[PDB]
Amino acid sequence: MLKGKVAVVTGSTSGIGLGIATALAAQGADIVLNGFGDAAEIEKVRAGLAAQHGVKVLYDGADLSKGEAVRGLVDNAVRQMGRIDILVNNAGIQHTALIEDFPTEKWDAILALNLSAVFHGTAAALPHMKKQGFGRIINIASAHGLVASANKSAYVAAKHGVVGFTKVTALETAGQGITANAICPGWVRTPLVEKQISALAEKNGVDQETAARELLSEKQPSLQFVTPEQLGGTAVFLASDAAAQITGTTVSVDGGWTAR
Amino acid sequence: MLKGKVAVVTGSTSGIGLGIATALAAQGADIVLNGFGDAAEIEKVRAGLAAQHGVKVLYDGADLSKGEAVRGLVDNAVRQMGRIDILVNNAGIQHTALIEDFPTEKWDAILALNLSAVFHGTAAALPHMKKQGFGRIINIASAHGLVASANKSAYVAAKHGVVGFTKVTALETAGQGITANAICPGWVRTPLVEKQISALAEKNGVDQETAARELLSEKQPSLQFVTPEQLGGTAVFLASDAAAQITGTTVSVDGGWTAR
Amino acid sequence: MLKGKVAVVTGSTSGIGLGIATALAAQGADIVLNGFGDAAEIEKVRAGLAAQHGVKVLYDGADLSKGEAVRGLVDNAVRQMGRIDILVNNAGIQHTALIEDFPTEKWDAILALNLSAVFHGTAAALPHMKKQGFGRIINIASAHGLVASANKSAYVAAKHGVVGFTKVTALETAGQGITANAICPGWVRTPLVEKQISALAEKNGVDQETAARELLSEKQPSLQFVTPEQLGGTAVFLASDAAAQITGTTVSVDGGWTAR
Amino acid sequence: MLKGKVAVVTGSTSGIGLGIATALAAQGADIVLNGFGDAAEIEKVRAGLAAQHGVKVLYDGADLSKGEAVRGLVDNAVRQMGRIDILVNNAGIQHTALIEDFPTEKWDAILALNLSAVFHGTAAALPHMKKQGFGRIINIASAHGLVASANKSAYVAAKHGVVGFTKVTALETAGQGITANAICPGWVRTPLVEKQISALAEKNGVDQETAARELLSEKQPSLQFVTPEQLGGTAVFLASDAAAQITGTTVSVDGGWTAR
Ligand SMILES: C[As](C)(=O)[O-]
Ligand SMILES: C[As](C)(=O)[O-]
Ligand SMILES: C[As](C)(=O)[O-]
Ligand SMILES: C[As](C)(=O)[O-]
Ligand SMILES: [Mg+2]
Ligand SMILES: [Mg+2]
Ligand SMILES: [Mg+2]
Ligand SMILES: [Mg+2]
Repeated sequence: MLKGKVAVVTGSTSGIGLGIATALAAQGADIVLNGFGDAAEIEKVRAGLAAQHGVKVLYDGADLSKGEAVRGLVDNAVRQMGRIDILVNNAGIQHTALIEDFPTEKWDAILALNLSAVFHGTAAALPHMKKQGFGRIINIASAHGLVASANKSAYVAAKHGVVGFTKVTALETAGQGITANAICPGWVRTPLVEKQISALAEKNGVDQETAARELLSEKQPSLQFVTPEQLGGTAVFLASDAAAQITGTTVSVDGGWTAR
Repeated sequence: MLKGKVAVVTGSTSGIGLGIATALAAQGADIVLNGFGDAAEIEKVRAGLAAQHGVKVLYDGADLSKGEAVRGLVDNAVRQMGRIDILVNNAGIQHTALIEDFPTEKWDAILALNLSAVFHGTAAALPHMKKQGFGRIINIASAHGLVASANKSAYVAAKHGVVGFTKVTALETAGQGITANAICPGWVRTPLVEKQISALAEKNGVDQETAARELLSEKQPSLQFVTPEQLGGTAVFLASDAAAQITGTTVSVDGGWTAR
Repeated sequence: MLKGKVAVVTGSTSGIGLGIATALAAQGADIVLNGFGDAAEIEKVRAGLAAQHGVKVLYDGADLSKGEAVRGLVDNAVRQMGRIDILVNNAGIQHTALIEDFPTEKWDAILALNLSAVFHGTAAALPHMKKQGFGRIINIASAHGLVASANKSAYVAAKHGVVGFTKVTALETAGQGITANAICPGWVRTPLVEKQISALAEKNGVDQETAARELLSEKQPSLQFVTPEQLGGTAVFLASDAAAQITGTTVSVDGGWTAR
Repeated sequence: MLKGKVAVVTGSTSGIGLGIATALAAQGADIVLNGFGDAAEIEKVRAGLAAQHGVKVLYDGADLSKGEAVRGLVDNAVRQMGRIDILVNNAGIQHTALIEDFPTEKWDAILALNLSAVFHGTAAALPHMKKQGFGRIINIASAHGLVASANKSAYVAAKHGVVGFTKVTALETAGQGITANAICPGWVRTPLVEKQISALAEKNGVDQETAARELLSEKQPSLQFVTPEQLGGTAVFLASDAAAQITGTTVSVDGGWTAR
């Protein structure tokens, strides 16, 4: 369990982020949610999580594209919750295009959220973790933080950056009760992905599930999607005492993506 | 939990292997112990484990250096336990010497036990796991399956082979409800390592714990040993449904060894 | 040889960059130099290289911290030289400090030059290379693009980013006569490093060379520095026809740094 | 150049090994050929090579599956050639089958030749290289020493072991004027692969070259084969002084195989 601990999860108002925040809450950890979205809908999620798991749940709409904002998200978390035991840097954005066609504005935005945001968040939380003698920095990178795909230069670059940053984080905190690791997910069945499937479903005129496997065939050997619940359970493990000596490494949850 | 599941662990009469069998048994899984040791003490361990966790526990002293013996271990486990959901290939041995001074006999022995045993055990288990629709093969490799250390050629080569063998195993079973991963431990405080600490403590004229940190300094940033309880906890995570899509990968538990 | 080909090397007015530019010029390749420095001194280097190797050598002081400037460097190279066969993205900057003490301004500058500069340069050259059916993008990353060191988060993050970006570059150009690889250097004996040695030379009161080995002991097993000439010879190899099917990978020149 | 140097290449009577021995011989190095084949044709190759490059060329048909035979190859090479500056461990064999269907005999044979041979050869060569103050051990591994493919367990495991063994070799020799690296080839158009292309071309009813691209599509992004001339060129680079500080690493020549 994680009773008495505080977890801050960026981009957790939905999808993967929400899956991890939910997994941590179920372990008895207080949660600070974050990300853009509908204020009303967001409150519903927050209150729903708080009630369902009997833990304190807050929401900070801090803009992760801004360094001061990310650092502020962490400070206020400590001010409201009293400490920050776990920091899950999850927020991510993407864009597909050949390198020579890749918009500089897109490249900069992707680096800012997927990479720089991890630095600012980590920089803000480290002092508190070193003081308390306990810390768990869980960066959600990607299979693309280990290998590449054509047309995703900025994302691949940013994610690799995260893995490298995770390693440094671990070395600077080694032995202080703090660990830093990066979960590298393969395909996850997001709403936009679902529309990508339906785009192939009506492209080949096959049922959704067949299209699903079609979409996974190229990169994911298992032909099965990774779920937010599994990624939550992975974050839960890394935050456990059994993962005390697991630091500066990656945990690939990709159905065999990086094995071949 | 793992209630209703059968886990076989090679080299589990003590240390790492024992820690793993215990963590699994603690989750409700029936256990099959194995490994060379003292018959009297082995029975005490076997009986104690069964009584402690209220699960069926057997012991098979099959000689892991013998291919047919490894397969026999698996075969008999199925016959006596009813199935084999989890296979933890843990047994290993080492020898230190320059390549040119490495006895061919030692080279052959390390490869047979540290690598070939994983193949024979995996081969015998796969038909059952594929038929059951469930399987978790967990190979206890080492940080030396990812990086190298001078004077440990046979061990590094064998462990590297284990990581590779693990990846193939995953690809051949992808999607069939079976996963295969390799846990890569760093320094563990075994009884033989303890003697190493004492020897160093004497040579340097410092306390046992100062020597421990000193011994760990070159390879393990944390300056803390990995424990059999931690590795057991890691195996428990990998055998869980949360790790259903974690396959063909490595999970480093090395206090930062491989981060730098 | 590389007669008739054009090479653009960023940050080549001195050190590693100049070593590579010199190595390429010696192969008969026209060169476009770049980087900040003394205008007069720079001209001396340019004219000296041109005369010594009988090839056309130009100098473009374009500021690599600016995206439009990097792209301009490449365009003008093509305008003046007639094409761009080889692009060596070398320019790098660093800063040592704990993550929580790392200045955002420093983090941003490091990412901008060491990572973003590679993207802009590559984006500008790709159209020309795809048109001509020949290309060699040689990114000078670092051992830190593969592993980490404490207190160098931004550099480690940027370099890892470069390796990931190099992989994408390769995949988007695979089979088009273009390859993209990243040379990952270990310790190189730079002027600032020389002062780091002399700082240890007078710190332990030992001769320079002893201090040199002292400085290399922790990360570089060979206890020998990598030279700009060796890095030049490595770039030369990757640009050769024999390296036609070497793409999307790294070439570690680190005296065993990443082997352990 | 490599004039005055002696290079021994296992499995060099044809294909990759031959391409490597030829590139080395082309640089002025004396050569020692080896490998099973037709005596008559082997002599034609041996004699031709010596005449073509004006260097001494011998042939030793030592059975690489025998440990003492491998060491004998090295021993005799020194006695007849005067020394051994370069050792290229190239010989290899394969077999495809599911793990549970993999013959133990095949598993043992692949490990003996693909992995143990590298150990025996390295062990016999090291004493001479350390005494000479010069040495270049080049192990021809494979992309399968870094990643995996289904149904190739023994090959992947053995090649992975070779990469690991290469790293240890480098660390044990670091600084002594000796380097040890592993070249990791992707698809090469061997005579047996040619038959594979024809078979596929027939089954798909397409021309030989269309089938070639089709066969390469799954693993090699470039859709182009790696050549023995390229691998020879790669070996020549690694044996050069420019690669003096390249040690304990892998050089992937796989058309992008390992980038994704
Ligand atoms: C494979 As990706 C999840 O990080 O979109
Ligand atoms: C570093 As170990 C526990 O594999 O000897
Ligand atoms: C090891 As570094 C050269 O890239 O300063
Ligand atoms: C992929 As290969 C040339 O090692 O068979
Ligand atoms: Mg609203
Ligand atoms: Mg007894
Ligand atoms: Mg001036
Ligand atoms: Mg004949």
